[PDB]
Amino acid sequence: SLRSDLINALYDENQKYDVCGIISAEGKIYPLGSDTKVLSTIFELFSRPIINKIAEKHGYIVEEPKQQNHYPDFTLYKPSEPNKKIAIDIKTTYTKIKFTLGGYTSFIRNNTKNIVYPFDQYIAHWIIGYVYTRVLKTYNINELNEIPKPYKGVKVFLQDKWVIAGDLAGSGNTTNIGSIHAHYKDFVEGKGIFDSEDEFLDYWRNYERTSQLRNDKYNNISEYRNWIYRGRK
Amino acid sequence: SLRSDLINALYDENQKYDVCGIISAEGKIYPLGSDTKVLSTIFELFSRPIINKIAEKHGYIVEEPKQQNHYPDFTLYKPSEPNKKIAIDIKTTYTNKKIKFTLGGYTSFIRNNTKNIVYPFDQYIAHWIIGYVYTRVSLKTYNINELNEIPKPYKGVKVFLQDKWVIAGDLAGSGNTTNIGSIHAHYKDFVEGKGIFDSEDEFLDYWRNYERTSQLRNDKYNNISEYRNWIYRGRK
DNA sequence: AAAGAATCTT
DNA sequence: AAAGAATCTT
Ligand SMILES: [Ca+2]
Ligand SMILES: [Ca+2]
Repeated sequence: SLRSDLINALYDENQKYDVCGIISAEGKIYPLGSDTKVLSTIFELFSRPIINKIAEKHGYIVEEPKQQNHYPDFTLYKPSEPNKKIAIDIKTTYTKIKFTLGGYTSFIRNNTKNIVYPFDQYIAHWIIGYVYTRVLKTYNINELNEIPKPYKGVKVFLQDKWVIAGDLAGSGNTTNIGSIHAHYKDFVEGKGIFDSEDEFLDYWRNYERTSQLRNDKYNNISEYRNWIYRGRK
Repeated sequence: SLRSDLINALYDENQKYDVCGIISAEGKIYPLGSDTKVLSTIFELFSRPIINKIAEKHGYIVEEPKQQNHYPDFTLYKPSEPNKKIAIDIKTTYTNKKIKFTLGGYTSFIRNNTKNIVYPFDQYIAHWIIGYVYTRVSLKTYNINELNEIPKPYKGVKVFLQDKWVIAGDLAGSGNTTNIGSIHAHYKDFVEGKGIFDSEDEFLDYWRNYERTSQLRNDKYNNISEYRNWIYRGRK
C-alpha cells in the first residue's frame, strides 16, 4: 500500500536521521533555529525525497506547486488514474497539540481556487504531521555530531485531513480549519469529531468567519448537528 | 562602524558561500527548495553567525525573540546603553530576470509600544533591514562527497543593509496581514536609499495613520501626496 | 492596487 | 478559544 509504505518510510527516516544544519557547496555549515517557521521548512525538505521514492515505487507521479499560494505540497497520481489523485500536505507544530489544516475559504468552497488541480480530481487528502518539543557560529563537516540540535523529540504521523479535523478554526484572519486539540496518539488513531468526510466538508464549507456571525448559526459540531436537524436554519 | 562592518561582512559571506542543502548529523544531505519560504529561512540562518560575529566585535549583545510573532529577528545593544537598541530584520524577495519587500506590520509595535516586539519600540534607535534578492532558478539525497552535485535553488543572490524608513513606500505590502510596502524599485535604489519619505518621522506617521482598506483611507489618504494634503487639512 | 491566499499568541 | 499577530498572486 502506498500509504502503508509512505508512513513506514517517513517513520523510519525520522528515526534514523537528525537534521542539524544547512551546508554550503564549499562545505561550511550553519546551525538551525528553534522557530517552527524554520523547522517546518526543514521537515518538508526532509520529507520530499522519501515521498518521491515511495510514490515512484508505486508508479505514482509526484507534482509540487508551480506557483506559491497553491495547495497541496505534493500531488500524487497515476496517469491511468488522473481523477483519483491524492493530496499530501506537510504540517508542523510543537510542544496536547493542534494543527492548522489549511483554509476553508479557497479550494473547499471553490473547486479551482488556490489548488494545483481541481478539488474534483483528489480522492484522498493526507497530512504528514510533525510535532517537535522545542529546546550562533558555524561548523566544519568534521563537527556534524557536535552541532546542537534545535529540537528534542520529533514525531511524525500520516492521517486523512477530515479524520483529524476539529470544529474550531485554526486561525482567524487567515481562516484555517483547525484540527482536534489532542495528544499525538489521537492523531495516529484518527480520533476526530466528524462522522464522515462529507460532514467534515459540509461543516467547514458553511462555517462563518467570526463568532459574531456563527453565533446565529453554529460554532461547534453539536450546534452544527442541531442546525442540520432543523433544516440548515 | 558596526553598520559598515556588518554590511561588509554580509557581502563577503554571500560572495564566498553557496548554501545548497540541509545536513543530518549522520552526514546525509537533503537538497533545498527554490521557494522563498524555504530561502527566507535559509538566508536568515546564513546571516545569524555573521551578525553575531560583528556585533561581538563592537560590544553588542545580540538577542533573538523568545516568542514567534515578535519583531525583530535580532536586537543588538551594549549593556551600558540599553535605551539605544538596534533592530535588525531579515527580508527576502526574488527576481525572475524592479523588486519590492514587505516591511513589517503597520498595526503592531508602530502603533503600540509593546505589541509584538521583543523590547518596547521606544528603546530602539535604529531599525535595519538586511534584504536578500535571489533570482529564481532535486528529488534525491546526497552524501558529503556529492556537494558539488547538489542543485543550487537560485540563479544568483544579492544582499543589502538599509534603514527600514529609507526604503519604505506608501502602498501596503500585504492586505489582510497589514504589512508596510517598500518602494517598488531596482536593487540599486535600495542600496542608494532612494525612498519616498522626507524623514523617518514622516515614515512613522504615515504608517501609524494608514487605514487598512480602500474605503476607509479613500476618505483620508491612499498615497504620500494625499497624506501630505491630510496633514495640511489638520490631520482631518 | 487592493484584497486575500499560502502557524502561533493572548 | 477568539482575534489578530508573524511573502506571495492576482
Ligand atoms: Ca511545499
Ligand atoms: Ca505545508
